[PDB]
Amino acid sequence: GHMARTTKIEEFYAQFGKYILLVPGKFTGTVAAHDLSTGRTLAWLAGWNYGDTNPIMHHMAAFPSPDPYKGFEFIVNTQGGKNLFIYGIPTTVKEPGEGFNIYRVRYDGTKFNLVSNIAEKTGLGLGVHVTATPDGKGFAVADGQKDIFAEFDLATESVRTAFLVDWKPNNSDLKRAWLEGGTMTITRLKPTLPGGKYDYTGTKGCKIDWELVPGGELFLEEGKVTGTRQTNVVALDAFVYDPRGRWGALSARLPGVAIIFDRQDWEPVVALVGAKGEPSSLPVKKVASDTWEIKMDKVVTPAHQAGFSPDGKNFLFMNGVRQNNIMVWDTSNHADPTKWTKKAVVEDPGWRGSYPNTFHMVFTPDGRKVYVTLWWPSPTPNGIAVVDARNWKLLKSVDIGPDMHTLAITYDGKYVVGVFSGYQKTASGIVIMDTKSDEVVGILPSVGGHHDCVIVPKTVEDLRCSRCTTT
Amino acid sequence: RTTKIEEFYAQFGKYILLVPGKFTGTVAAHDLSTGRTLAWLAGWNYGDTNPIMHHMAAFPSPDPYKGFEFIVNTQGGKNLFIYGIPTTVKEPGEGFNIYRVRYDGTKFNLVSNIAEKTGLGLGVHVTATPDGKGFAVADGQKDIFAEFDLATESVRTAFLVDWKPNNSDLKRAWLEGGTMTITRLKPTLPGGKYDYTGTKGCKIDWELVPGGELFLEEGKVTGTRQTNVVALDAFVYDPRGRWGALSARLPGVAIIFDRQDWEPVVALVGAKGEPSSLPVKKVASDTWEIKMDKVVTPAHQAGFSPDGKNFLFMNGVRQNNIMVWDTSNHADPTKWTKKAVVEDPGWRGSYPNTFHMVFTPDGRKVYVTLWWPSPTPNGIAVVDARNWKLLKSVDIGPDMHTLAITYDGKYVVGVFSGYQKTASGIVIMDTKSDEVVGILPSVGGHHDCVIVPKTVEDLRCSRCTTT
Ligand SMILES: [Cu+2]
Ligand SMILES: [Cu+2]
Ligand SMILES: [Cu+2]
Ligand SMILES: [Cu+2]
Ligand SMILES: [Cu+2]
Ligand SMILES: [Cu+2]
Repeated sequence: GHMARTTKIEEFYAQFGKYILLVPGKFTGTVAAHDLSTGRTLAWLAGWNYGDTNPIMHHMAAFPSPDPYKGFEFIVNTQGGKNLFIYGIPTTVKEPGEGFNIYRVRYDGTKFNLVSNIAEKTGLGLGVHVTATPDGKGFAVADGQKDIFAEFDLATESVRTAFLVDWKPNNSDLKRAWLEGGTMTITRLKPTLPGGKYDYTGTKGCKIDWELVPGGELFLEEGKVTGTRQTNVVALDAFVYDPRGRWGALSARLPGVAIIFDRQDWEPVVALVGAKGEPSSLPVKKVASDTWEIKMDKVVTPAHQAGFSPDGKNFLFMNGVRQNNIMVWDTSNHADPTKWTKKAVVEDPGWRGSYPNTFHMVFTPDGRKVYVTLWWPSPTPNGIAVVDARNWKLLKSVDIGPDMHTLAITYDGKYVVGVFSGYQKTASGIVIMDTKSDEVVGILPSVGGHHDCVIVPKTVEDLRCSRCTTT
Repeated sequence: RTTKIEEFYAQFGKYILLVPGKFTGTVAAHDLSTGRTLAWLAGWNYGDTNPIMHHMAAFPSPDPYKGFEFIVNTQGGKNLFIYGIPTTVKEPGEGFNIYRVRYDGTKFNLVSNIAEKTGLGLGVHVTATPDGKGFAVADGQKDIFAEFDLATESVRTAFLVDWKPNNSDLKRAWLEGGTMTITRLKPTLPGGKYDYTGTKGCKIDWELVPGGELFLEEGKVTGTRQTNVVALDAFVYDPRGRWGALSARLPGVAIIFDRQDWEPVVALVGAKGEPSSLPVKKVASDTWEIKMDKVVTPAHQAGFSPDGKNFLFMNGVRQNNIMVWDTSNHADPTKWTKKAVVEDPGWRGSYPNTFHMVFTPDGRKVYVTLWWPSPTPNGIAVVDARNWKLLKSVDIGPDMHTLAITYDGKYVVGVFSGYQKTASGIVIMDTKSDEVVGILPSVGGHHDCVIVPKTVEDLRCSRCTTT
């Protein structure tokens, strides 16, 4: 009785409404847009076609468009160098392409158009998270090998600001370089080359020869990561935006700190400390016209993914490995981030091992729930946690597949759309979950190693639940 | 109401779709029972800087979900430049690789580069032999084909085909006929290797596009031997064994080879109104000739029905039809004779270009791609393969390519490919109603697709008997 009828897929797609999913491919080298209303891939682009020999397509953010089906724009970046070598692909390449490109891409209703390489224009080759600003007219990119971030103006493709962050360990032994504390220095960079250009193209500036992979923060302390400035790494990750404006939070994985910046004067203002049992924050002291310091007696655990709720009144930071939890601050005081204080921590008995790590997130538009990926190394199924974002309690956990990454949400709040990525070698897919029932409604095929995904927004209100406020 | 996808996938049964990505540079396997992509591989990761992943064939596996093997090839050179992508690359990678890939239940493994091992870089169709123990690759820029042994990764035979035009004027080089010479190649390098890697041997700088015979005649295809090309396409197999058919697009001929003694035995002539066949004359120990007083039309898609009793060749460009031969006499291909032609008022000229097909296992119907340049909708034709009549045409999307079938005969699975820049997808059609049941997303420019077979009987409706 199991094969009594032919079934058409139309009702499945019809439920989602008119939303376009954008995904980067990591080791596939592609970017693609999928129409969730029809199942068609609207367009794709392959970086190698354009002469990028190492197009590790990493992160992306899309800007609001009045009609995504007629056109939209996004930024997607790449890694480079020896990052080709760290996912177990048995390549014999000797000298990988330099990479670290930042591409502006426009969909025109038919195809993608590679508009510009902002890395080549600006001299900032930055390979980790890309976030749109809340107004949709700028974007930030961070890098965790170079420990640089910058905010860019979209219209002019210009650098608004760039900062370097450095670690000076108390204990010079690699094993203890973070555990026993140190000083974090934050320096506002100035361009050094003609045309206001920075000197950070390609692999230039890397302190370590490849990224700290998902769940691999501690690989550095273990001697598993080569580089010239191993004990000076903080592993910057993202600059996420307060949807109320003015503030952004820079995540630094190895110290487990989120540094709050004033975007209106480009200065750091306070450092939030992730670890459970540690203070809410540490002060930032100005030590020169362009230089600030944070002093830490210890680092309890690394942290990684970070985000504001849609109303900006909560900030989340995911502690990992030494602790696996969701740390929550009360950010309701928009006037003064030095008053932001820890208010809750989400924990679970099942999170007590090294893995799972609390990972990428997305909030419902109404702020009632937050969905959080649960990452594990092979072979444990990865999943999605459903958290009550008013009382800060775990509601449900669901298994999905290997190597779960990002979550997006349709802007009416009805469906979460996520990606899993096979460690660049095994099963991959797009997963869709109904937010009313918290049930998976289906998996779609995906040729991708995606560490990101976005739904193309129509308005700045949509950005509150896109790649702007959270990773 | 929410709707779950389970019932949509549950209707298919346990089949794995394998696809190359063309300009994406990938290959991937999708589980049609769950929607998951089981594995993928990106050729650029391995240092192939122009991985135009082109054609493929998979071998029978007792349990595809536990493991399977396939061959996928690539094109290179100026094939990068024919799809309107505004690349600034000046010197494309040479390409023309032939990769053996194994799925191990978890991942793909790049086992070998047979082009490097053998010295034969061949970039057009890949076909499995009927016994699943060998495969052929043809190339229409070099006009070489070879059949390979899978176990030993060795060349069983290789041939070069050349055209000597009667009229040396490019516009008349095929219309006014010529002599086709077939030469059995011998390796020329140490260790029994051929000297045809990368772009070496190309007569033209890219594979002719659909309708591209006209562009070649009009002087719009670059290359060093433009009037000596025949545009070999595929070596397709008689499912009964013994014979293979080598399609040559420009002369519109299918050359039948004896796979036992490796000699050409007869040349089938596509064009309506022309003879069923022409003789092949041996002129030296390694050389044969076919003489044509004229070429009435090019042809492209070629292949056998599952029982081996019909052979099809699709005329295009100057005629647009499906020519059918009675090949019921397995003993003597010189007796294969034209028996039917499928025509339609809507089939004239170059477009639609009917350049892929798949039969139902029972042989009752054949599904044929209907390809057009942008912006005309592309689709699928359904042909009655007993009475030889067109039944139906269904519009799908832009840039339609290959058609596979589930081996229970229930669903056709095809791919469309956006001209490497717009909409792409996997399309599934119910063979009872001849209706599309759905489209799945696909980051791919695929010009091939296969369903991984379990048995040699499955190969009769896979990338073996047709392309
Ligand atoms: Cu991150
Ligand atoms: Cu990543
Ligand atoms: Cu991720
Ligand atoms: Cu063909
Ligand atoms: Cu095709
Ligand atoms: Cu092709």
